[PDB]
Amino acid sequence: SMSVKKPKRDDSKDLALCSMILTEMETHEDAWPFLLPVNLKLVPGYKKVIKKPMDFSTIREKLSSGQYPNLETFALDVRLVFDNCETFNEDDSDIGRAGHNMRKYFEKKWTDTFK
Repeated sequence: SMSVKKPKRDDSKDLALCSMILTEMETHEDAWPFLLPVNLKLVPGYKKVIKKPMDFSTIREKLSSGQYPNLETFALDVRLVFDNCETFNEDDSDIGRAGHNMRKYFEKKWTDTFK
């Protein structure tokens, strides 16, 4: 509360470490459904159904331009990518399985880096 603060957790490396995690996700062989925004002109249903589209290129641009206020807002956008994928794709599709694999991969890097 006012003039009463918990000790300062060092966040000075967070930007660099989120960038490293994002590089690792970008270079994973199963990243291909997630590298670019879904083409809203060419994929029926996507625009209406997926209220907040997100992809790795869009996170990379946000990261590079100071649009994440903290590491939690970064993780929210990453998870959004996989949440959208599960909303639109059957679990037993190539894209559906890619999304499960990538979410697993991300959550381990996240825990190992920050928890």
